Amino acid sequence: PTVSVFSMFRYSNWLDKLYMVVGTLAAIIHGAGLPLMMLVFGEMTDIFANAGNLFMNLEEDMTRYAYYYSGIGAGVLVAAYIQVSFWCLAAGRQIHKIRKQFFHAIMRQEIGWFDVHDVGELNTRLTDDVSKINEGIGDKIGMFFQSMATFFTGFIVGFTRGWKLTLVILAISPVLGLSAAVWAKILSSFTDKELLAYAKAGAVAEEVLAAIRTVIAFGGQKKELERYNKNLEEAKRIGIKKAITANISIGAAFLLIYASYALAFWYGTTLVLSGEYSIGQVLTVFFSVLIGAFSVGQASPSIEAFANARGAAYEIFKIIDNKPSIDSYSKSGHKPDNIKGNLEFRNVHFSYPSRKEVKILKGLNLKVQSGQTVALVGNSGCGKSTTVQLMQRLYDPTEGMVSVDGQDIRTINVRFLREIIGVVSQEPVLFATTIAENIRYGRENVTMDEIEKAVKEANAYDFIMKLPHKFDTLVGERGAQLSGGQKQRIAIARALVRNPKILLLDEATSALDTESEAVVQVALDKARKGRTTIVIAHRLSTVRNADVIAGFDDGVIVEKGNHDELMKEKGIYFKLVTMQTPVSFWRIMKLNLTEWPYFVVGVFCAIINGGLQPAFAIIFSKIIGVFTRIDDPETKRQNSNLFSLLFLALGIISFITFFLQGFTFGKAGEILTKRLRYMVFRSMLRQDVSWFDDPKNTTGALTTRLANDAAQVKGAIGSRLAVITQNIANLGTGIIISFIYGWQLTLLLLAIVPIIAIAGVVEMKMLSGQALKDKKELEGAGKIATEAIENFRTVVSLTQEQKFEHMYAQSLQVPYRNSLRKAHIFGITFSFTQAMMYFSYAGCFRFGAYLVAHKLMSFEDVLLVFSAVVFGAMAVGQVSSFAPDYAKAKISAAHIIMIIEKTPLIDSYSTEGLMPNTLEGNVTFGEVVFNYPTRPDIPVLQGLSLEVKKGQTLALVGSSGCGKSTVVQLLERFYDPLAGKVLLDGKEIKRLNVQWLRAHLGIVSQEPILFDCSIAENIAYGDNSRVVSQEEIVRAAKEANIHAFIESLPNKYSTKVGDKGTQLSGGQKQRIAIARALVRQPHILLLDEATSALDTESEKVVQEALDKAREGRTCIVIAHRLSTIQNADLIVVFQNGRVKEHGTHQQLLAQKGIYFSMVSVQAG
Amino acid sequence: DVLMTQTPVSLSVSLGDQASISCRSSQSIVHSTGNTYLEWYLQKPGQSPKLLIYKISNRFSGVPDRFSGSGSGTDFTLKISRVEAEDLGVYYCFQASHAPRTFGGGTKLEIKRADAAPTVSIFPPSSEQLTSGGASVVCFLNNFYPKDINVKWKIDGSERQNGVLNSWTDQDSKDSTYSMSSTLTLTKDEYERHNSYTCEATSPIVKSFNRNEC
Amino acid sequence: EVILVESGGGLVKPGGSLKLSCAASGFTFSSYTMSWVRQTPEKRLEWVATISSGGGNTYYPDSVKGRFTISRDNAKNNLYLQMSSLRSEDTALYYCARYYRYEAWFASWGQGTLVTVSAAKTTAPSVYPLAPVCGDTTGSSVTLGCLVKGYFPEPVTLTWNSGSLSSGVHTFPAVLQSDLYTLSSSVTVTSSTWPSQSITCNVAHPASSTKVDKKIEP
Ligand SMILES: CC(C)CCC[C@@H](C)[C@H]1CC[C@H]2[C@@H]3CC=C4C[C@@H](O)CC[C@]4(C)[C@H]3CC[C@]12C
Ligand SMILES: CC(C)CCC[C@@H](C)[C@H]1CC[C@H]2[C@@H]3CC=C4C[C@@H](O)CC[C@]4(C)[C@H]3CC[C@]12C
Ligand SMILES: CC(C)CCC[C@@H](C)[C@H]1CC[C@H]2[C@@H]3CC=C4C[C@@H](O)CC[C@]4(C)[C@H]3CC[C@]12C
Ligand SMILES: CC(C)CCC[C@@H](C)[C@H]1CC[C@H]2[C@@H]3CC=C4C[C@@H](O)CC[C@]4(C)[C@H]3CC[C@]12C
Ligand SMILES: CC(C)CCC[C@@H](C)[C@H]1CC[C@H]2[C@@H]3CC=C4C[C@@H](O)CC[C@]4(C)[C@H]3CC[C@]12C
Ligand SMILES: CC(C)CCC[C@@H](C)[C@H]1CC[C@H]2[C@@H]3CC=C4C[C@@H](O)CC[C@]4(C)[C@H]3CC[C@]12C
Repeated sequence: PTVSVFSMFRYSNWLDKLYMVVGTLAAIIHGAGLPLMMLVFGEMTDIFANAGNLFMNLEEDMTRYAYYYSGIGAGVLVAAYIQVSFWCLAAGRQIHKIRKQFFHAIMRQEIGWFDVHDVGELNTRLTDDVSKINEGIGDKIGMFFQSMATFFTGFIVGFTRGWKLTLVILAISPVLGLSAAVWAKILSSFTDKELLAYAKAGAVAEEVLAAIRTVIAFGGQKKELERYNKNLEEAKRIGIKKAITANISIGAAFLLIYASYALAFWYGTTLVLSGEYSIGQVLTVFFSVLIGAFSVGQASPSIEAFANARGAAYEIFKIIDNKPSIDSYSKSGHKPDNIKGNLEFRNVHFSYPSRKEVKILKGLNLKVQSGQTVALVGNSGCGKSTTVQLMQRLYDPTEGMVSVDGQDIRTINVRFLREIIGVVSQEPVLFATTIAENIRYGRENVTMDEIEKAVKEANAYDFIMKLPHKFDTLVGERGAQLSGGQKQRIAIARALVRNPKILLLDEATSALDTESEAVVQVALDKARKGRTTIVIAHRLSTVRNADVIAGFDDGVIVEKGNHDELMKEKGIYFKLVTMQTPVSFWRIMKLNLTEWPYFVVGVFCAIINGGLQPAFAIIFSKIIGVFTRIDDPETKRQNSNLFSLLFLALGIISFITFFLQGFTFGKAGEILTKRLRYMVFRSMLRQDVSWFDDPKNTTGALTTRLANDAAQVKGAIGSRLAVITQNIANLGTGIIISFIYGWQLTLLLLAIVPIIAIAGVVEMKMLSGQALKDKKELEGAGKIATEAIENFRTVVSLTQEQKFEHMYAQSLQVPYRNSLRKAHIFGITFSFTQAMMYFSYAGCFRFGAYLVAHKLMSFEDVLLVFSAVVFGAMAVGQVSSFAPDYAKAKISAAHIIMIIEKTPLIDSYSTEGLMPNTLEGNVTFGEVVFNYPTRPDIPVLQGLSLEVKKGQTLALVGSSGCGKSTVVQLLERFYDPLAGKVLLDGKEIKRLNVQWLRAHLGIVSQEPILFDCSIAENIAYGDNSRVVSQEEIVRAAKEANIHAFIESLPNKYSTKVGDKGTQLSGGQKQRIAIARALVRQPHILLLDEATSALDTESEKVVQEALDKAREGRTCIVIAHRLSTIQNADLIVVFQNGRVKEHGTHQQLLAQKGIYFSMVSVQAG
Repeated sequence: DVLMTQTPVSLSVSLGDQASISCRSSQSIVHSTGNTYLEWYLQKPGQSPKLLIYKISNRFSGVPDRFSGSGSGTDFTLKISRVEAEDLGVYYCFQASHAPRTFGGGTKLEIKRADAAPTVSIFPPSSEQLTSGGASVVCFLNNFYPKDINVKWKIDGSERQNGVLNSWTDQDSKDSTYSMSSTLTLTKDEYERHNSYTCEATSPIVKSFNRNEC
Repeated sequence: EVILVESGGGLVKPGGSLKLSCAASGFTFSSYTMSWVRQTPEKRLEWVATISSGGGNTYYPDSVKGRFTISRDNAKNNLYLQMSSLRSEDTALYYCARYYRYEAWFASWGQGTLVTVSAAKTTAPSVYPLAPVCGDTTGSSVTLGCLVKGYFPEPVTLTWNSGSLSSGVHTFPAVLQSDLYTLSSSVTVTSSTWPSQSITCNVAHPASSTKVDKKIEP
């Protein structure tokens, strides 16, 4: 649903309510301003028409009416300023309150609620929803009330002057209002139509953009493009249809307006000739009622914007309804004083609310005394991390009761409990500040002496000594600037500065070497005597010196006691220890050069539109002229009929002209967007992996540029030409005709024209909005908001809500003041222009009264000059408001030209190279070194070497991140190494054909990803440029043992799978990845983590096809499960990129090295 | 088309009296707009016509108040109360409502007054005319009333000649009298053949001269 | 004030053509509608033409339509009536007239210019003096005459002493006979005027460029 109206203005103080009341009154005055001017104008032409009697007191009467005009103008100046300022101020203050409350409401939130909610929604929902609320409660409400008052005032003034004419204009007033509203809503910045049309197509893009490396692995660069192109043509067609309808309705509005002119003048002349009404009376009635009925149309976009704001505010109020079930700041919590090391767990059952169907825990009972180093051992999946999280009050347990030193947690304070438990998690995150602040985040008042003692306790001072800015170094995002060991050591320091009572480590020495882990554990025993400690780790070196060792099994703690007790117990831990022992140019036109005819037709119609405002004026003036001259009735009647008929024909010409101009420019614009998007997508696919490595272009640049390139280039060429041509025609010819009829008055008015044009632009731009280009202003605040999400894992040790909230509010302080100032400024400008219109009326007609008094020019001629120039200036401003900006378009087009030129010598579209007819299948690496282009300082390789022969099952064992997938990427022509020599059967890959190597082989990915089609097309993707037989499909499905799961599904080989296979399970998509790779029949086969998520009966049926098909083809398997490693032919072990051991499996098992400690992990 | 007929053609009003002229069309004079366009014009003798009423009841600038126009339907009458001697002349009614515009005609006005006798004076043929073989004797009958009067030429006391030419001025706006001239034209030989030429206004008023040259 | 002076009237043969003009001063010529009206020798007026202020619309009755034409220069302030295919029923006096507000058709009239259409020939007049026999007096006043005779066409101008004598004059209207016109005039002056200072009878016939000043002699 949507919020209530009253809850929208809930955060508004009484001061802001006063602002709203006065702003409403100001808008009502400002709205009643215009029809009164038209009333004065009617009376003024009535005087001018009698001035020449068979000129006396002309200048006097025109002085009187100039005073009237000036007074109305000044009143409107005051009302406009008040109305704008007060509403912008009220909206700004309220939005500041809402941002603060929102950011604070998300802080408490709920444990695991963040995992449920989307990360992108939490960062995006915020800015989008809040900016959408601001627009709805901002000046739009003020303009709505202004329009209402204008409508009522116009109708009242009309009804008072003459009722007969206003009855007819009322009879036609519904259609006028509907037309104005439909015209405006289409014209109300309809960029949402493109995002709606491209919404389907865009999706496909991101799928590709999600996994470019996989799309590189299989031959789908060409196959996806066609799938992208076919999606694109539909949005192209829908857009072309949308442009036809918009222009039809706009032209129909124009026809209706001019038809109302014709009807009003026909009936009004019938009234004037009969003596019922005078001429000025008719002009007053007509223009007042027309303006009112036309402001009813202006009222509508604001109604839509208000509804949209309500819709987006509903969610935010829901967010503040959320309750974490833990009060971080209710000072009603209970705080102990004689805190002593003690842990009590009894009958503890708990499950994750994300997946509540599965029960990990089935009760665990523990009692841990003070100073008792308790280690827990067990394979991954039992919930070591779960107990950790279930220890610092993150979640509450569903069964039992947990206590700490007598009393239970469920009645004491959470924050006081949270500060006293120093915990390091598995993978820590580090705030992107200086390292003095990072290590300061433990507690408030820490001097640099305690800092140094802490870091020296952490033994993380050497790498502090070597780097510059020893306390001022700004660590990069997510610990990317420093190494992992330095990172985990300072994380230990960051925990120790709290001086805790209970210490909880969780995989504290994952990537750490021998001596630093040794000195870390000695420091941990240096500060364990006063505290209770629980340590979780995989290395048994830091475990053997503990107090108590225990073991998880199925969530229940089974084995208890000391080291020797589990030695004589001969359980799983006795099995473990038994086994262990820039440039800017203009080329835009050329991009659209091909579509030369459309523009031509367009240009022509644009000329005619320019000629619609001067021509109007001429006709307009002459009709009034007919009642100024002294003629018999019949002459007045037939001239008036002629000119009214001219109005009708002018409306029809405008209808056809608008239709043609809009149609042709829209057709050319959509064809341009299609061609351009196709070219850019193609070039993105053609680009090298290095181009994808740069983090600017990783997700958002490539996705954004594809939607930003279409919308802009059309504004760069077509809109620019249409608007410049139409304005030049209009203003030029109007000024020329005015020059010829009177030269003094034209110069006088030219002095004032620019103000009227920029006035129209300001008006329309007020309707459109400010676009919120304040990422620079809101930049630090958004950084803080994102880093709170990032460090949400670090929030667990110390919530630090107040610290982040203070940083964020301090960030917001500057935009708030700036925004109040900006609101004042915008009010001043809008008011000045809105008044300058009426001032211009006054001055022009007083100067013209002087002129008529001395017979320098006729009244019809001054009226023609004024009408032409003024109305031309208004139309000029209006037209220049619809055009998009040339600057944005130009910078986009430059980026695009840069994208297309980029060529990383991929050599995928070229045949040239070495093409032998034959091969053997022998690979020889030598002295091969590789450095990532995005990390040029950090080497991950130090010159490995390898020898692979036919059918040689070569295992590659190492730590996580020791150049495992790198050799895959070295083979697959992703990166070409700076140094080294690779001989593929005595044929260097650098001289071969590039696609031939990518054709012969075929691998499985580290993560399985599929495409947005069925599973037949998933497996069919493996083989390209080839007629894919379905017998191979079902044969591969059987060989991968996925046949059963496909034949079990309804619409078996047509079952539509979503993105990345998010419908079916992980093992099944891994198997279908096996099947997809299987149809390649590679002479060289690579497996990377072939059993990451798979059952033990499925691993065998996977490996049987491998074993029967490993013959004849070279096979290279990389995995952590030793099952495929025992049967391998040869085995290579890596350490920081260096080959340490190689040869047969029995040789490495004979000489006990690091591979003996590797294989002997869980066996026995 | 549409014809306009005045009911009286000639009207004789004494000074101080009042009288009315009526102008009846056959078709009703009503424009499409609704206004009715009827105007009354007056032409004094020897003068262009001047506008009197520019719509049935209105009055042009400077028009005296004694003119009063009233018009009902298809019958329209202008009546003057206490008409002065200056206001005599010929009156026309003009109608401009239908596409052919037509005037009425007629409406002569003659102010009644006391009878006057003419100051008669006769003139002898000029030397210049006798030379060319012509002789024309002229008799002016100035400032008399009413219009009806007879002049009789007598040559040598008995010859009542009839080959004369007569012409009437129109009633004079100043004194409401008439004038008229009688010119007896013949040959120089027929004139020389006689001596006495007598002009008699009709107790007639006589004037005469006796010679061919003096 | 409002001054309309029209000119361009002469004698033309039946079926010929002629062009009349009317110059107007004292008002804005381009803001008023202008009409042409015709008066026959039977004292019956008739409407002839009407032109609007811009000159765009032109209205003729169903009696001269297609033969006549009316035009207008607003820059020189001139009104032109072009005539063609004349006839014996066009011999008449033509006025140019102005259009009043409040829907009055003819507010200001011209002086009138005469137009004769026939197959006769121009004939100068014959001015004759007229004085009483031997200058005989009529008491305290004297009446002098003057006689023009046998001219064609009608327009003739007669004054006394270039218009100094204007008080007791009597011009008699012209009588047509045998395709010739005849006109006379009398003036009455005190006895102490005419024998004392001569009186001159000024006569002008523009059709024949004739202009003669005949002194009255005792
Ligand atoms: C939804 C419906 C009720 C719309 C009503 C609009 C009506 C009231 C409008 C539309 C046209 C108008 C009419 C147009 C013409 C005339 C003729 C006039 O001599 C009297 C008023 C009258 C009769 C108007 C009265 C008001 C009127 C009838
Ligand atoms: C969608 C279209 C058909 C709607 C058009 C409705 C309009 C044109 C109708 C509704 C009422 C009508 C008017 C009612 C009364 C009059 C008075 C009459 O003396 C002239 C016509 C006029 C002025 C009519 C013109 C046409 C009119 C204005
Ligand atoms: C709702 C909208 C479309 C209604 C508008 C209808 C208009 C265009 C209609 C209604 C009455 C019509 C007018 C009535 C009479 C004439 C006289 C003719 O010699 C010129 C056209 C003209 C002036 C018509 C033009 C078209 C006209 C003005
Ligand atoms: C830049 C270009 C388009 C300017 C010229 C546009 C034309 C169509 C405009 C400019 C002046 C206008 C003309 C000026 C006045 C008249 C005289 C009138 O009795 C008929 C309409 C007519 C003829 C107008 C028709 C439209 C018109 C010709
Ligand atoms: C977005 C920025 C550039 C504002 C653009 C708004 C437009 C309407 C402004 C900017 C510059 C202005 C022009 C500057 C100079 C002239 C020449 C003058 O003899 C007529 C007005 C005219 C043509 C102005 C019209 C209004 C104008 C075109
Ligand atoms: C935006 C700016 C240009 C507006 C200025 C308007 C000025 C120039 C207008 C407003 C009133 C006008 C004045 C009105 C009366 C007179 C008296 C006359 O004997 C000389 C011209 C003069 C002095 C006019 C000149 C132009 C004028 C002064």
